[PDB]
Amino acid sequence: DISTLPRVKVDLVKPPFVHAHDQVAKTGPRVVEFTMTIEEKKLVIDREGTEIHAMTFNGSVPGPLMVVHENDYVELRLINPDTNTLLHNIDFHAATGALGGGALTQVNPGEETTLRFKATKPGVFVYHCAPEGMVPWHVTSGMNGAIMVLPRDGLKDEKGQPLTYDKIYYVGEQDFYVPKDEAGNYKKYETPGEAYEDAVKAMRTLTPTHIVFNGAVGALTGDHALTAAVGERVLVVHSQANRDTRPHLIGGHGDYVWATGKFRNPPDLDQETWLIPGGTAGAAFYTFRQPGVYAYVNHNLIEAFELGAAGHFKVTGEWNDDLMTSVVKPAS
Amino acid sequence: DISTLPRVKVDLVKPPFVHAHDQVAKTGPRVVEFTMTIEEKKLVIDREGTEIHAMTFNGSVPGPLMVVHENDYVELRLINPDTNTLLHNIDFHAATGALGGGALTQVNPGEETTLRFKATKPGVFVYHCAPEGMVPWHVTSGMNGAIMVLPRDGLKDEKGQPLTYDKIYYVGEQDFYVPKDEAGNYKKYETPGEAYEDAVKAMRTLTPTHIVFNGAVGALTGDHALTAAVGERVLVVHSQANRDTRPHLIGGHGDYVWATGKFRNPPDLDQETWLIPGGTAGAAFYTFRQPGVYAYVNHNLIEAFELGAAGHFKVTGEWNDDLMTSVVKPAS
Amino acid sequence: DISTLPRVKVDLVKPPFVHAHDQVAKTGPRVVEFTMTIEEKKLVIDREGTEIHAMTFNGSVPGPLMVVHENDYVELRLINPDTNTLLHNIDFHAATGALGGGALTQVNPGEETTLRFKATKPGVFVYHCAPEGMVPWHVTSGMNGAIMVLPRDGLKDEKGQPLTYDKIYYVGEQDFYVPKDEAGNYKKYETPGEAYEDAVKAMRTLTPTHIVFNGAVGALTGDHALTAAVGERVLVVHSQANRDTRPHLIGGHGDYVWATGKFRNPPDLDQETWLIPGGTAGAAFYTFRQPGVYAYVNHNLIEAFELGAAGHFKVTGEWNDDLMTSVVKPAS
Ligand SMILES: O=N[O-]
Ligand SMILES: O=N[O-]
Ligand SMILES: O=N[O-]
Ligand SMILES: O=N[O-]
Ligand SMILES: O=N[O-]
Ligand SMILES: O=N[O-]
Ligand SMILES: O=N[O-]
Ligand SMILES: O=N[O-]
Ligand SMILES: O=N[O-]
Ligand SMILES: O=N[O-]
Ligand SMILES: O=N[O-]
Ligand SMILES: O=N[O-]
Ligand SMILES: O=N[O-]
Ligand SMILES: O=N[O-]
Ligand SMILES: O=N[O-]
Ligand SMILES: [Cu+2]
Ligand SMILES: [Cu+2]
Ligand SMILES: [Cu+2]
Ligand SMILES: [Cu+2]
Ligand SMILES: [Cu+2]
Ligand SMILES: [Cu+2]
Repeated sequence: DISTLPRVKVDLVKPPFVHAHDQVAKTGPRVVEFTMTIEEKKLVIDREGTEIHAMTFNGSVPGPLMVVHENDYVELRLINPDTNTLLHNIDFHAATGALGGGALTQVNPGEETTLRFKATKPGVFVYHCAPEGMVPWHVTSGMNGAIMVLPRDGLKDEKGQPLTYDKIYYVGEQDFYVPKDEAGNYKKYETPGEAYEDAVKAMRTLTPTHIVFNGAVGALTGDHALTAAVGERVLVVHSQANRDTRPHLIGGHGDYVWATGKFRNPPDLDQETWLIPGGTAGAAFYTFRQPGVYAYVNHNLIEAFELGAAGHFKVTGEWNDDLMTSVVKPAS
Repeated sequence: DISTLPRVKVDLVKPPFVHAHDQVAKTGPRVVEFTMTIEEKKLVIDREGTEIHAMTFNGSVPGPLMVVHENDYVELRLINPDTNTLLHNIDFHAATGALGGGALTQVNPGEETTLRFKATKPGVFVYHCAPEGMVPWHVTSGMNGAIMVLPRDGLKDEKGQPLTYDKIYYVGEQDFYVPKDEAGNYKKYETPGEAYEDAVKAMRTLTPTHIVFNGAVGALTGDHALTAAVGERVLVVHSQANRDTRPHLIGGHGDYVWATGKFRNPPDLDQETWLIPGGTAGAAFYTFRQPGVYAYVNHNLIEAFELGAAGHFKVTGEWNDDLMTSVVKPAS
Repeated sequence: DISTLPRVKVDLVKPPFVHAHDQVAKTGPRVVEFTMTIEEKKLVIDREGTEIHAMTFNGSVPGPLMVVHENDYVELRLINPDTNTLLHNIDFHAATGALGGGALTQVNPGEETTLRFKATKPGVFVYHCAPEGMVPWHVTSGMNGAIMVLPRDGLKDEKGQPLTYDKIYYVGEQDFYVPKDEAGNYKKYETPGEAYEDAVKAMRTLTPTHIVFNGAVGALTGDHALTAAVGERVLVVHSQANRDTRPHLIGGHGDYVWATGKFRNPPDLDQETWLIPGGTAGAAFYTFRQPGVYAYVNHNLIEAFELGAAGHFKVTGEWNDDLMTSVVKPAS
């Protein structure tokens, strides 16, 4: 009887940050209430000023990370305001039935809907838009995110002992297929609808024009670099709704990795690079041991350094010469 | 001494169906006899009427699934009738030695051969044609299938308890590279031999023109949708002989997945999406919990919804509102 | 106190061979000293005589495999002689901090540097060049290799029992992106610097022109085929610094596979084909059971047989008819 369960309302935050939550559940099962508003907006995705018509959940690419516990109910109010132009919906890979909820959430502009589902399996999972006949166009326009379903007793290592993270970040990786004219210049449209047949032809090449973290080339750099301190335990959730990716922390490792994101499985240890298949979310746990700048990339290095799939951590603290040292600095 | 072993003759059925077999072996080791006839035929692969010259085992793409138990002998009579034009052979990834049998099975039109091999390792494995100098052309013309080698005591979960399936389907996923003229229209040839140098150039782009389940866009839909009932336990075997794939059941999960198909390993649990590397067969076990239409796709959504890698399940039974429900239907 | 530790100097050998080492450590922790010299050279990569300007560690593509034990220190003297034209450095995925050492090893021509790092995690790992702003160009010009960090008590199976290899080979797989003119012919340049903007445009297609083992089409064939004997236990280390690969031994299996290369994890058993994500090294252990020629390929068969990712083993010994036999040889 759901009506006897506590209801909690959560306000979502913008990626790469994650809304406040408890790792080990401090209550019994709850109905966890989220609201998301769909926003179609123009987005500048690179340093050259290339613009697309992005389709978003809550104004960001990716959509925000939702965090619940195993056997909570998720109740999502989904709003499509009348300033949008397209029909949208939502499919949760965490959920069971009705095309992940996609069959029950089709909202024209000016409509809203409320879906509830039980979070029966622990893990990180992708959610994304999936309207009949226009699935890849919506997804590769940025209409995807993830949800983390924590076990009620939090995360465990390969021997079943607790793993507690100090910080958590969400990296959404987006493949874009910007249409190009004959000479290779990117095209521009006034509405999303205008772009449709060009977008399909661009997708059909299977060759993205941009691959980015958090919606743009250089989004996780400079003043927007991820931060940590030496000795901190950091969980990085990474999703790709459409295309394989192979994350790698330059200068570090994935101490404990759930590459396909499902926490009833033991983690893989000591990973250099791991594969997150398209349509999956994964999670990697690392404890920082050295200060400095680290780069977090897709380790297809062309995708990283030419197409944009690279961000930075800035880590503060004490240098440990036992782990690495320059014996003779570069010299003639 | 093989001559003292029982011999059983099996008649194969067309994918996605699988020939009758026992999960737990009810006899000791046997010689299991199969016959396959090679058929080169014209195949229409999409709704536009694009035709290729397909090269098949037993008239289908994929070839039929063969099922034996660990430490059975497989004896295959392979027939290349004189109505075909090409030399063919067979390589079993389940087998040991002679290029998986490819070195011993080279048959010109008008020839036949009988190979025997011992099935020493449990798992699902790919088989495919592999003639010297023309390997990828034969494979990507549809000349591949799979064989399942069950452990003698059937399948086990991660804790070694029995997993029994009620139904089993075989999904063969095929990447085609149809040659194109200057403007982008698909070419047509009278014989397979005519297409050869154009086929190579098309393969070299590494970009398929079509990716399909069971030989055509829409083959596993409509009256050809896969069926199940709520409460049924379904094993889906999925092979890709040449290119990576990332299957996903929309609205469900892979409860127990052997993504690289080898049953001495524990399954991965609770998968949303899994990676089957090209040249591999994998297997996923799911118990249906909700009725309705489900889509089974490659979760590169362009490959699924534009290039054709999508099929349907139709599941009958009772709706469970506790798992999912529409709280407020779409409305203004 | 490092100054009290034994120092051992190792001379590296050319791939696919590996320098002499002990599987089970016969001493305590040591400082293991390696020297590598950077060589920029012209390389002929295919049977047509296509030439590139390769950037190498120690004159080979890949760079040599380095072998140490867990909790050894690696001290690398890296030399960039004044006959080279570019700035280079080295990033070890085995190491912790400073961008894997890349931040501390930037050497102009005429310079050298000595880096030391502690090998804290057991596994095979990629190393590669990674100069600021030119990372993928250096890597896809062949400037990568691997390092194996053995556990102090050698390798273990899934039940923790010793696995001892009789032989070890290193296969480095290289994706090249040779620029092409309008008609599709490969271009030629006098210096590496000349090629730069054409190289970027070629990389951006995400479509390699060649994928090769040990630096050239056909490098691991003929008199350069890998050898073994029936009954021998062979470890094959396989690295790909930039792009996914799916190795497969035609006629055999991966008995024990660490597909992502990290030895604290149990191996996957009985693999037909496995996925090594780009930016990773993996390792596969096989015991040969049949004599003959075997092909070791990337099982995207186009990448193998058209683009060049294929080599051979030649195995000597006795044929076992129980495992495979031709019952009726090909005949009318
Ligand atoms: O500004 N809407 O794409
Ligand atoms: O956007 N209508 O609630
Ligand atoms: O699905 N492409 O990695
Ligand atoms: O191929 N996926 O980056
Ligand atoms: O999907 N297990 O990480
Ligand atoms: O009809 N034979 O391709
Ligand atoms: O096709 N000859 O048996
Ligand atoms: O081998 N291509 O996924
Ligand atoms: O890249 N394989 O779909
Ligand atoms: O290959 N083991 O699923
Ligand atoms: O010959 N140096 O590229
Ligand atoms: O190349 N200078 O040591
Ligand atoms: O990163 N390409 O497999
Ligand atoms: O897609 N990697 O071969
Ligand atoms: O990464 N473990 O094979
Ligand atoms: Cu949408
Ligand atoms: Cu999906
Ligand atoms: Cu054939
Ligand atoms: Cu094969
Ligand atoms: Cu370099
Ligand atoms: Cu790297």
